[PDB]
This record gives sequence, structure tokens and C-alpha cells, in this order.
Amino acid sequence: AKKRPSVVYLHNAECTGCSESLLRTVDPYVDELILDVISMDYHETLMAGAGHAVEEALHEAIKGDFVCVIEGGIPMGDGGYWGKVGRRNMYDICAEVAPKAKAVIAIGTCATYGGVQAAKPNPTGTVGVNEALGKLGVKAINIAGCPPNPMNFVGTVVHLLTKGMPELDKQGRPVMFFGETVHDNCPRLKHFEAGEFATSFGSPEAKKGYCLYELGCKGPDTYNNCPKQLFNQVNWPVQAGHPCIACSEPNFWDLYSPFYSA
Amino acid sequence: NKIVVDPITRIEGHLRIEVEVEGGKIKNAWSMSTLFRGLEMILKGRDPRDAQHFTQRACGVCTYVHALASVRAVDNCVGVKIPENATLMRNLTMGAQYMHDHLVHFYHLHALDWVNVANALNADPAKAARLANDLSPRKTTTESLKAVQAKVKALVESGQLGIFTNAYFLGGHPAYVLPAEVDLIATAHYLEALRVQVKAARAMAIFGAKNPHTQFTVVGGCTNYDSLRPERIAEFRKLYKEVREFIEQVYITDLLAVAGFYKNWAGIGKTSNFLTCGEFPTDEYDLNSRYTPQGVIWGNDLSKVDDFNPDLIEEHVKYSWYEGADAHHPYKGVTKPKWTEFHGEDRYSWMKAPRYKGEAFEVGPLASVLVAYAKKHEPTVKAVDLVLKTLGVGPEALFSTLGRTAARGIQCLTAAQEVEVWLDKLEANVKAGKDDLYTDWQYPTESQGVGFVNAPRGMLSHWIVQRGGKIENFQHVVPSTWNLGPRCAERKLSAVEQALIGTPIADPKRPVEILRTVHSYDPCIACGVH
Ligand code: SF4
Ligand code: SF4
Ligand code: F3S
Ligand code: NI
Repeated sequence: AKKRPSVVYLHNAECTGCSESLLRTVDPYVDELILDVISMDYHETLMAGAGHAVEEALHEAIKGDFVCVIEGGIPMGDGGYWGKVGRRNMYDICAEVAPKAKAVIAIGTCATYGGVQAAKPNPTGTVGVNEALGKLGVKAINIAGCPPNPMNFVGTVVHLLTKGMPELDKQGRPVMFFGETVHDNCPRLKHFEAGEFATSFGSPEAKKGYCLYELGCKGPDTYNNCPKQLFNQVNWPVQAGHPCIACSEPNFWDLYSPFYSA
Repeated sequence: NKIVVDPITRIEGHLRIEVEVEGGKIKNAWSMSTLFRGLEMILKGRDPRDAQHFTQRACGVCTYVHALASVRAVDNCVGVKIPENATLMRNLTMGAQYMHDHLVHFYHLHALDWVNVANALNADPAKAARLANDLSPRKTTTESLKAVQAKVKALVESGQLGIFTNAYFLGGHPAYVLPAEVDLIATAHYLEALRVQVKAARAMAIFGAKNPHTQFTVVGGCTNYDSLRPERIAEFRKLYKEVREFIEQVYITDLLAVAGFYKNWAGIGKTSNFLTCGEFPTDEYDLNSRYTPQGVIWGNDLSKVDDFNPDLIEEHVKYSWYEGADAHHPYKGVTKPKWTEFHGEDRYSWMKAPRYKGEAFEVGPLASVLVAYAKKHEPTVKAVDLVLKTLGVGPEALFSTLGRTAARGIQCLTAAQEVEVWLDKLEANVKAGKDDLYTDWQYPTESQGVGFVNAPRGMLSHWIVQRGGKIENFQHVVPSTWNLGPRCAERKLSAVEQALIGTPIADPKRPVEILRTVHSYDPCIACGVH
């Protein structure tokens, strides 16, 4: 035992968008990271053992100084029996672990706000991380977006063990990344202000880069950094002439939809 | 006499597999899909234009694919004819999903059931290293492997093995049978393929908007106009190429080497009944217009092969946590959960049980590479013909967990190749001065729609019944729902269930075999259960 900071990665009612998106870090590569940087003490997608052997792992793991990473949001449901691992409910595994970490960090709009599963009627009645582990004194830092963009995560944890508890916004999101809206930093701004919009995807305007307000774009009411860091170091939704759907706002699914209007 | 191994670690989703043993052999397997969200429920009464977004969130390992079957399903209830340019983008992108998905599934999710990271610390660099070049038309310098070794040496020196912590090959396991040299070769790649995987995704971002979870498709299909610049049609190819070299000079070789030292596995994995819808359509209303042939294979007879008919496919419950026991074909399916606690009312899984005709059927690449094979698709054979040889087996050896596993390298080949044509084709018309993406459409008073995607794990199909531009029913059956997932009313076991049976296990306390068969089927429970 020693080396780098123990990290416990928990997978609740997720879809693995957030874990996959993580493997996409650059600068801090996943190898550098998972090796010379952090110490992924528990992570069900990459663990070499299975079942029992890993349960033992977590157990020992959550004994030290560790950072919890919770992907997903919890089915508190009509019991909370919608998600079970090792035969135990996802709430329970969470009530156990979260509370013991120097710091917890909820990844993706599911962990954070409640995600896809939590959309009407929310049959599983799933809710966000620190809206469930709150009563247990958990105050997680939200790395929003469906999924969040490597650096927002990585940069966030780096910030932890380096400087400290990052300044956060109203929705518990690091201001150092979710400060500005999407619109604020979008290129088709020009057209927004000038009044030049596309009225259809297959149209001269659309093809020449007209703003998407019309088509449904939600950059206006969405705080993210996409326009400026951008995905896979090569693109973004709008750059691909597709409306922004507010994938990092507390209730996009049911709020900012229909996603092809307003 | 049951062994239980919940969770199934290196997969996607929450899978619990319970096995019963009778003197070294599995005697009863159970596939217990353990979490539920219920998107089909969430979807009720929304604009079918939205759908493609929700469902895409079925999962993220197999990103985009649920987008596709969704664009495609409305396009179908609307009856749009998307600019073949759009057809090009969409199949272009799917192609990378294959490249990425599979690259990262052998190494990063399947390897460790074979490789003995530990073992490697022995291995003579100069030795393993000299082995390399013999196996790959790529010069692997002693320095390389020699590094890898120290990089892992420093994994013991740290006190923390993190990922490897309670590893099944720790202190050697009888079932790990690899020359320390080979492990040092495997591992060295494992670690590289962690780098490539970025690129395989960087390129998919190009058309795709961002990786993971895609944003560039629409009913009327595609919106990414910018990706048409040659300036950008170049940037893809260059990635495309390098990801292809890796896959060819490296993923393909290793599957082969390892598959070598594990030839006994070619005799285990009991499956019959395969089917596919085909993928990479050239005309969107013809399954027969697809690059990879659509076909059905009953039992193991690679000589029949009849047509895929989506009329006789109805999910089941009975041993699923949903009300009642009666079955329904998608277009008329229901989704209201039960939950009886575990084996309650005999129910064990959140996944419905999609029975084909009446029979279980195993979808995915095996089924794919069998269907192709049984139908001249040249590149497919040329591919197996060599495997089957390098190995030195026959067709029936393909029917095993070694088959199932092997086939997946080939599928990723009989796709990595093709991608070459589509990009070109696209770059042609662009040069022409044809940039048609998107077609104008309108909602019929009411209509039905169905879109078939042959996802990296198989036959995906979304199915919409819309009334006035609002969803009246948008149910979906996903690959893993076929492969993993309960028994039917006719209690017929499932692809994997049967695959587990008879599997010998050398050490219950560390059952690598349970995992070698379950991982060969690339289980994706988030999809499966949706
Ligand atoms: S936040 Fe989005 S990408 Fe992340 S697990 Fe949830 S649905 Fe998937
Ligand atoms: S495309 Fe969207 S985010 Fe960009 S300027 Fe227009 S409305 Fe704002
Ligand atoms: S859709 Fe989400 S990924 Fe960024 S461009 Fe808009 S906040
Ligand atoms: Ni998936």
C-alpha cells in the first residue's frame, strides 16, 4: 500500500457513457492516470477479478483515504430494489461508502441530477447522488453533462488533491468549467444577434452555418464549456449543425424538450 | 450446488450469474439481469423526433447504435428517403463503432480471462520481443517490452494493484496456460490499445459530433454539413488508417496467438440457432442491400440459411420481472414491471426473453460470421479460411467460445476494410458538388415504423407506433436481450445459459471459466434491460 490517492468508482443506475468518456482523457492519458496518477481502487468495468474477490477489494479500499466517484443516480424507488449489486441495493452500497470519503464527486447528469431514468414517470423513482446521500452528510461536487467531457472530471479530481474543494455554482457544478453557458461561447453567435437562423436542416442557411435557435437549440439556457474545449479534441454538437439539447441541465429530458422547438 | 458470481466485473451493466455444479461441470446457469430503468416507459407520448435521444442513452459503451435504430425507425413510419449522402455518413460512423467497440473489448474487457499479467514479470524481453516480429509484421523492440515489464514491476513496488487487486490469476491459476513471454506481449498491447482507442473514437467524432453519445443524425437523416469539407474528409481517413493498422497488425495477431494456446476452448460453448438483420444498407428499405448479409441459421447447419422475418419474434416474461407470463411481438408489446425478489415466482431477470420463431437464438458476430460465411460474402471467408487454418480446425470449432471469441476479430475486419469504400464514395459526390444530407418529411395521421441495426453485439431493432406526431408505443429488443436474459414460457434456456452448461471449473473460488464464456458474448445489461 502507498503510492497514489485511492479512488473508488461506483456504478449505480448508469449507462456507462461516463466511464467510456473517461477513457478518453488526453494529456493525463488513462494509462498515466490509472497508473502513475490516481489508483483506481475499485471499478467494475476494468477489474481483473469478479464477484466476491472484488467485494473484498472495495471493503478494504473504503478503509483508507479515498475519493468516491459515483456514476449514475440511485433508484430510491418503491424500495430502491431496482438496482442491486452483490445482491445488495444501490442505495445501501452508497450509504455505506460515500460517507467515508475525503471527497465524493458525482459524474454525469444521472449521478448529479437524476438522469434519463428519472424522466417522467420515473418508474424506478431514481434521484441524484447528493439529493439522496445528503441526509447522510454527503455534499458531492457535480460534474454535469450526459456525458461530462474528460477534463471536466479529470481536471476536477486533479484540482482536488492539488489545490482543493473547487468553487461551485448553484447547481453544485464547478464554476471553473460550468461558469458560462454554451451560447455565450458559440460561434453561430453572430447569426443569433444578427437574426440569421436556419429554418430547416436541409436548407441554404443550415448549410452555411445559420444559428439554430429556431431548430430547437438550447445553448441559451445551458451552462457547459463544449464550444471551447470540445469533444474528442475535434468537435461539438453545434459545429455538427445539430441543436444543443441542454444535456448538462438538471432536467433536460422533461425540461428542455421538445428538443426541436424553441 | 451453486456458485454465484455477482457482479460479472469486466462487462457493461449489472450481471449476476448463478451456476450449479456437478463434479467440475456447470449444470444449470442463470442469467440474472439486475438493474432496471425502463426507457420504453419514459418514451410514451413524446414526439418521435426526440426518441432517438432518450434511447441513445440505453448505453454508452455501444454508443450511437441506439441513435441509429431510432433515426431509422421513424424514417420508416414517415417513409423518408434520405440523401444517400446521409446513408454514407451513418454507415461510415457505424463502421468506427465496430472498430472502437471491438478493439477495446478484446484487450480491455476480454484479455484478463486469458492473460496472466502477473506471469509476465518473469518473461525474457529479448525472448518475448523476438517472438513478436514472428507474429507481427511490426518491429517490437526489446526496449518496449523491457519497459512494460518495469512499468508492471512498479505495480508491486507501489503496494497497490488497483485494477488487478483480487485477480483470479494471482498466485497462478491452473486455467491460465500462457508462456510468460506471451503475457508480456499481450500486456504490452493492452496498454497501447488504450491509446489507439482514443483515435478510434476521435475519428467517430468527426461525422458524429462527439464521442461518446452521438449528435449528428435526425429523422431526414444527418445534419453534419461541416464534416463534408475535404479538409475534414481527410482528417478522418488518416485516423481511420492508423486504427486499421493497429487492428490488423496487432488485434488480429494476438487473438490468433492466444486463441492458439487455448485451443481446448474451441470445444466448449454449446450454441445453435443464429440470426442477423445485416448492416450498411445501400438503399434503406432493403435488408438485401446491406454489405453484411441478413440471414438465419437454425441449429448449426451452415447450408440452409433462410431469410430474417421480424414477424415471428416476441419477447417473453414468465421468468422475468414483469406482469403475467404471456408473450408479444414488439409492435404490440407491453412493459410494466413486477419484481418478485429473486427466483420469486421463479423469476430471475429484468430482461424480457426475446424468442425468435419459438427458439432462443444467439445474435452477435458468431451469428454474423456464420451468416456471411454461409453466403459467399468473400471477405468474410477469406477471413475465417485463414483463422480456421492458422488454428488448424474446422467449421464446428467455430461453434465454440473460441469461435464466438474469434469471430469478433473477423467482424471488426469485415468492416474496417469496407469503411474504405464508403468514405471514398462520399468524397466522390462532395467533389461532384452534391452535399445532400437531410430530406423534408411529414407525419402521416398515424403510422408504424421499424429500424434494424446490427450493433457490435448483434441484431438491434427499435419499433414505433405513432399517432399524430406523438409516440403511442416505442418498444425495443436489443442483442443482449437475446444472448443473455431469461428462459421463455417454454422454459428454453438462453444462448449463454446453455453455453455455460458443461463448462468445467478448476477452482470454484476463482472461476475464470464462468467469465470466459460470459465475456465472449460481450454482455451489455443496460441495453438488454433498457
Ligand atoms: S449521465 Fe448520460 S452518459 Fe452518463 S451514465 Fe447517465 S445517461 Fe449515460
Ligand atoms: S446555435 Fe444555439 S448556442 Fe449557438 S448561438 Fe445559436 S442559439 Fe446560441
Ligand atoms: S447538447 Fe450537451 S454536449 Fe455540450 S453542446 Fe450542448 S451541452
Ligand atoms: Ni451497449
